[PDB]
Amino acid sequence: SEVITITKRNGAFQNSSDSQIVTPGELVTDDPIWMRGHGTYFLDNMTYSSVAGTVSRVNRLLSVIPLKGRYAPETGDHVVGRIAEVGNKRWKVDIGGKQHAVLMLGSVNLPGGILRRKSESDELQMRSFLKEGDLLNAEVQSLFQDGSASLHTRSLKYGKLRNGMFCQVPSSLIVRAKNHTHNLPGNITVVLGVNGYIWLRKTSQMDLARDTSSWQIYSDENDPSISNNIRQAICRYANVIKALAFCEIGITQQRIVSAYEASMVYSNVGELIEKNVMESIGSDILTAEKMRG
Amino acid sequence: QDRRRLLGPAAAKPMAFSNTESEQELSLHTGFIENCNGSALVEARSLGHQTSLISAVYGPRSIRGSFTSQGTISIQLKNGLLEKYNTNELKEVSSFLMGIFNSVVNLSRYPKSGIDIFVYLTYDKDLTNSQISSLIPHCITSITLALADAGIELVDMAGAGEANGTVVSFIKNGEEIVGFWKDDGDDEDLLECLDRCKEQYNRYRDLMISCLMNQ
Amino acid sequence: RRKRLADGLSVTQKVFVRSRNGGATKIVREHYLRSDIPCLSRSCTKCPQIVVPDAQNELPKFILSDSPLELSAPIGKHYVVLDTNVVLQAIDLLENPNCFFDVIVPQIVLDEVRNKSYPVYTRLRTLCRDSDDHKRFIVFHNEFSEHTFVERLPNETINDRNNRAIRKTCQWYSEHLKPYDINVVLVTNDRLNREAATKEVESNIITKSLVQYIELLPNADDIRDSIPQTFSDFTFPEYYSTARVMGGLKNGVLYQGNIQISEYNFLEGSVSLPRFSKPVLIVGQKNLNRAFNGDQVIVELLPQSEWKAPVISDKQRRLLAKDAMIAQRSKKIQPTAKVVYIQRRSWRQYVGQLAPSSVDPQSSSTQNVFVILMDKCLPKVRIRTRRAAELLDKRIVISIDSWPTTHKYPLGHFVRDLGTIESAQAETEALLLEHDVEYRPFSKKVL
Amino acid sequence: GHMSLSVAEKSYLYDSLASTPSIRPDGRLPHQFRPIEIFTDFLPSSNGSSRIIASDGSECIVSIKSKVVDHHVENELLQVDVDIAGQRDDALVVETITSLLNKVLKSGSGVDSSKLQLTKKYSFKIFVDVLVISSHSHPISLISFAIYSALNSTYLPKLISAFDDLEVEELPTFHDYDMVKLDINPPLVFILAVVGNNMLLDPAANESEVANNGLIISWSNGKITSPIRSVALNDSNVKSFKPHLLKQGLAMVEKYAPDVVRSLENL
Amino acid sequence: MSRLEIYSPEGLRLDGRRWNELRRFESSINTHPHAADGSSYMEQGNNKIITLVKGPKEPRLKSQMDTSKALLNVSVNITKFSKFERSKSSHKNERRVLEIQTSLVRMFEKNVMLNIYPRTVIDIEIHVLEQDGGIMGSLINGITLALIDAGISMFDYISGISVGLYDTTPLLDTNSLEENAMSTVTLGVVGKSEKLSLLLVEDKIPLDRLENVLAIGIAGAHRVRDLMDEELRKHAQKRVSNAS
Amino acid sequence: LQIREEIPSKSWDDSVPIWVDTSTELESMLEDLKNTKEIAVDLEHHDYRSYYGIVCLMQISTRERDYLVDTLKLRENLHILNEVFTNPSIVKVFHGAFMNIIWLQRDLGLYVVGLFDTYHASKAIGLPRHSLAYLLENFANFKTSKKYQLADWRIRPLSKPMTAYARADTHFLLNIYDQLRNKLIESNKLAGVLYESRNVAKRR
RNA sequence: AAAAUUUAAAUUUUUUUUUUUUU
Repeated sequence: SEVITITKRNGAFQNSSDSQIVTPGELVTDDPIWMRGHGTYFLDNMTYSSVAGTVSRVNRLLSVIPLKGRYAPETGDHVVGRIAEVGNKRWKVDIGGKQHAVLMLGSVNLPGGILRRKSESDELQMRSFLKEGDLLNAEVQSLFQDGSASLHTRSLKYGKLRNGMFCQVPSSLIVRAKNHTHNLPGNITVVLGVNGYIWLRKTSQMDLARDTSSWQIYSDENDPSISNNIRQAICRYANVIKALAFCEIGITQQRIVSAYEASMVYSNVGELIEKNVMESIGSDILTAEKMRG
Repeated sequence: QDRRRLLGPAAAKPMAFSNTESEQELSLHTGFIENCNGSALVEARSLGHQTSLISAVYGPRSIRGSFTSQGTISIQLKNGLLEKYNTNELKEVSSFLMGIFNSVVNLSRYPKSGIDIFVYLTYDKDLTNSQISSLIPHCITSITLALADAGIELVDMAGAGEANGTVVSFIKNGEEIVGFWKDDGDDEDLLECLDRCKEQYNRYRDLMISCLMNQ
Repeated sequence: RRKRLADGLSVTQKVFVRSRNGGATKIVREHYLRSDIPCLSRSCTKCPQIVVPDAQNELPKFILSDSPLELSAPIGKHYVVLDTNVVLQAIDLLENPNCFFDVIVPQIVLDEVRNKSYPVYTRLRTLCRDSDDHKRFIVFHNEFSEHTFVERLPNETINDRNNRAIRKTCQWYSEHLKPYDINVVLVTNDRLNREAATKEVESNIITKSLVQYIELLPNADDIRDSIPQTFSDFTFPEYYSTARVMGGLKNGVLYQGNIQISEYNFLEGSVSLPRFSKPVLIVGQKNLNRAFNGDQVIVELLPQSEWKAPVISDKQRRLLAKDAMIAQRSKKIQPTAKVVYIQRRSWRQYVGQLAPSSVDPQSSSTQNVFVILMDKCLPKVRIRTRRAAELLDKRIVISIDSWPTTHKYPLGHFVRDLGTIESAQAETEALLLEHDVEYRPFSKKVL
Repeated sequence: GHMSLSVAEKSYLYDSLASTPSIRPDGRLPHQFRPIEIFTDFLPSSNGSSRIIASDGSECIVSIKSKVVDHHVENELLQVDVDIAGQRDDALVVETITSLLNKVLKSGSGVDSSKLQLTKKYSFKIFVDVLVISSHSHPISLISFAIYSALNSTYLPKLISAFDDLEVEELPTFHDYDMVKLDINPPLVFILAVVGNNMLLDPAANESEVANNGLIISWSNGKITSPIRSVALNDSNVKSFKPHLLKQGLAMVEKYAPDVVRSLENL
Repeated sequence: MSRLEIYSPEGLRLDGRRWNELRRFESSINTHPHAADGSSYMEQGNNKIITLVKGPKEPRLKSQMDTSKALLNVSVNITKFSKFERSKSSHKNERRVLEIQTSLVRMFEKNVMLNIYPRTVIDIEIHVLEQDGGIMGSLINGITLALIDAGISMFDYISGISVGLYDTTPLLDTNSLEENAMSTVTLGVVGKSEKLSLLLVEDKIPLDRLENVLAIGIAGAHRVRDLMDEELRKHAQKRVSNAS
Repeated sequence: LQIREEIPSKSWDDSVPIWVDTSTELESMLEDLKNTKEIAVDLEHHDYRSYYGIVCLMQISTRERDYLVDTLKLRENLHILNEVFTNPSIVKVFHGAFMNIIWLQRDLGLYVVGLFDTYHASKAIGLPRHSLAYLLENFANFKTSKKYQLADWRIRPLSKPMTAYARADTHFLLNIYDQLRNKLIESNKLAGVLYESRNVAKRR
């Protein structure tokens, strides 16, 4: 029973496992036998870090992993792109990383499939299938000489989003597993990108197909039949994402389920925004982490 | 000073002087500027206050920026001869202008095409022995006539009426409001502030359509 | 509040408002305390443990002796810590070679002098560095001192924390000087500051006044005439307030310059103003208003009723000031002025001779004497003094103390005991200084 | 604007918020605002300072410097001056918001310039000086909030001498330590938005994007007052509006306004 | 003629500092996570700076683009409330400021491993809040935070400090009162070395002091990047100890 | 529901916390608290040496006399305190009375009906600092113990300034409930204060 | 004792004059 959090603090600008933690300008060693990789520069012996990060010694390879930086694109990863631009037969699209990915013209699932073969008139319709800012499922193919990489949709499973809502997080808390599409009670589905981009939508039959028409792959349509009981259940999974994000929590699919059932204290869904209560539910799961596994 | 203009020798100064329900009225004219494709002329005179101003159309101009689905409006308010309204005072109105026409213009008819609107606050008498607020509704009327002259797809002859420091813009013969502007006045005078604005709007739109359909 | 650095070192904010040109300009500074503050003396063995070199790589000199003038117990050995006011009253008493050899200058006392007078501030700057074997002056930077620093208390003026910190300054001293039984004597003139130590409020402290200190010297007879200090026919007016003259300067109301008071007419003088051509006379004893010849003053024109032929608003006076320049072009009736404020006294040490009428032969006690000055243009000074039968056929040095309201002739005090009238050596001496000739030998910092 | 969103959302976002049991994307109650942080009194060179933190990380600081002036030779006793990071002086959203708060703080409209009055001849020129680090919103109603605290965090040096300078024309004098707080009743500003038949309070950027139209309502003195402007947020979705919905929002603001105020009127 | 006391014969400054002493020096890391991945806050005395870094990322235009390395933009924001006396006009094209905008670029052309960030943009945002003199070296120390605040590739620490000269005597860490009182020099010092990034002298300097004057600031500058380091490190410990 | 003037607690040297050392003086409170229509409450808990949780201390006070509840074996015997504490006529004045109740609900399941909140109720009317370091400063004229509150009360007997600090904190929240029982009726926020008290004692 | 086995790296232009900060 409120409107806004107004808590006051006046008279101040601000309120005010062991491994090597190294700085730029700092010597690591000068054993010549070590190899020199990322985060490392040198002068013939002098092993010099360049970031705030950790010494990684791999068996003869020394390299420095930082702690802070943008998303690192790697191949085969399941992420979410927001459409930046359209090129000659190219597209530009944000990863969230350093640069845009690229996306070839024939790199996409055609309606009607491969029976639709090539056409030069397709570049006269680039804007037909795709336009700016739109969200999709993309598959990281390979790179360039710099570290900029490209995408594609080699499945029905990859494609342009609908039927829900986007959210975004830091890329760090998303944990790696052999699977990324996840289906949650509430008839809904998270599409966790690796890069920090998160789409929710209602579980489709193709989603249901994972666990037991084709001309709708550039539509702006949704299922017209969307209950509020769908819609309000979206928001409860929505805030608990930011709860774990504010609480710096590695995402487990089960932790979300654990976040969801712990959120069943509060039916007032608007109360899922509180700095303390998100931290409280954040404190709940970490205590609940000290029982199972 | 400014190396681009002739501003005289600096130590001069301009000359100085010291002390020793009513009707509004129009005269509305189009088709008199050959640079443009839409022109409109407005005379106004009311009780101590006589005002004349020019609305100028350039469109559809090309956009060197990028793709858009639809059109884009650009509006300029510039001082004429005597009255000097403040710079930041101007663009606030220009902000308030664009919101209404974004419930007017079929931009979807005009992809990747620009709209240029030049308004010349040319000359005003205020012989009376929120001074910009008294000139708001006449702008919208002056724009609408010029935008009819370029013949652009417009949903409604929308107009604003004024009641004592208050500006309310209508459509559908007043049955909806499209643009709201309020300064100080009374409290809860809104219901009378509906009325006197509405009837001037009921006056003005009839004056407008006379200016075109009879031509 | 305050904060701490990792060197045990304190940091806080001293903040005020600059009132210059009537503006309200808030000025904030950080402030540091240190804990390496030297007590700068001979006998202590721990403040010489903390002394560190400067950028010229020097550890300075700790000069206040173990041996002061020792006095009657419960004085014993003692040092002296001063008031600004006793300095402001008795700056030349400090310059006696015969006495006061060991004085700590507190930093706030140093600042009020720098607040008050610039060339007086030179003299303490002069004396401290030119302290010698005989006489030793230090400056203790007590508000740089951590252990003597205080704050502004709630509901306080700046004057309260001044007296309290000086009291706090003395409080650390004897504590550090308990091990050698050299005491510290706080000298004041303020009766309310001579009230709070009557109950001995916190510190068992040596609160004596000037005379209450002066009455304990072995040789106090020679020096008590260097102590500074009806008599009425009418009442003289006063000088305008600060906001009045600063409010007067910009509007063209008020004027400053220099004045010449005539010898052939003691009660008449003119100024040379920047706006004005002719020397604008000031006529009348009340209109001269107890300033001396040569001083920097602030004048106001007089109305045409007081103009001479050989209102509330300043709206009138400026238009009358235009009429002055008309009357300046007349040279037939020319305006008169009067002073309303004194920009600066041109006072200094002065030498004259006494009146035989002013002295009683049979008396041995204190009495009024007037000094006939060597300056013909400047009037006599009432001097309340004992040894006048001595000094009558002798040359003297005085210094002017003040001008209160009643006194037709000012209060001043005798300073230096010179020598016999028309003796060649003494008449050599004042011929130097009243002609402004430096004569004193080259000091310890010179050689 | 700031963001570029996708069309399939834009339906669903315009769907869910135009629900008749209306649904926010974060699902607050329709009258709620979002959590913030409010800091002041941290620029000790200033007469007052202010520092406010949004939930999306929008960020501003407003400074208070004063100046003594003759209140007869100058009409505007109180000046606002705004800076947005990342933008030119010449831009639109700059100048309108800039020109707005001047109107909001006209010298006798909701401002009690008698409390600013120093003498019969002099008074206090004040400077509302604004630096926005970042925004993702139409930032305005955030910006009033820190200023409200900024005026509630402003001390002024004390008059010493008298105040009638017509005859005697004294130059006014201030004590060097004694400051007094500016007693003032500052106004507040609230951003509104109209979607379908629903009216949300504190539109977030997504909520700000999909709206048909929005409002700005001036709150002062424990009531509604002027300046009041209907205001576009985007320009791809600008629709007109029934006036009773406009009549609806006023008390919809007002019966929740002072609770936000009392939350900040809290010391 | 100054009615005040510059430097005591007793060795002291205005707050009582010695000639070889600093102000209170405070940095912070990740002050604005929601804003950019480079966000750092400086207090060096009352010199208070908000420092912001954006990148490495896509340009606004393909014209402003290279196929070899990064670009570096400097945007300085001097507020009109930065000083005691409020400045009248804005500064956003003031030729005094543009000099520094040039300056920090060439100071930081050579710490950034430019080749390993091509086709991308680095933008460095400055917000000068409270100004206390020593203003030039105040900036650079805020910069060296902000690049590490995102962990951008670099060689080294870079330190900055203005050191002033009253007649014979060096003054580490002057203030603006002392700045208008005497001759000052600022040094842009790199790491632990004796090599310089920035060297700027406005005031008139007798030649003969200058070698000694330059020999002063290094010990200050080495204590600068000293105090930056651990202060980052105690932050750096605070991550993984509570991350893990 | 009827406000009064500001009635502070008793004199600070006029009382020491007479602790309940067994079931005898634990029964001395339930006979004394069953007569007053108002009560001050406080608790202390250590979340270290137990999984189910052991509430390290508790303070229950009338208008004059304050107690120190020994809840080691009486953790299972804190079921008799609700004989006055589950009463509609007697508000139980505590500052943040959740873990003062929930730790008595984790092990003892205690009947909770009708406690008077002092922590978050101070924020709504506008007492700004909800901590017991402020209410002992502003309304009880005391000093707080912050490092000692991190320390536990598992063993008995307790330290006497440590029993003087939290009892001053018990005198704090009671005098943060003294004028809060006064000023609540004025500013039209007292109706939410009972439902928030209803929200704390109901759901578990 | 023969037989043979593997690659693929991005192209052609949108902006507003310089004062002025406490010997």
